[PDB]
Amino acid sequence: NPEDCRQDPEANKSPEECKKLK
Repeated sequence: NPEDCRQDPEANKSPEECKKLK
């Protein structure tokens, strides 16, 4: 979820989470 990745600074900070979160 791109919008969810860019939603949470904590998540976006870690590529693995933006990989995890589609």
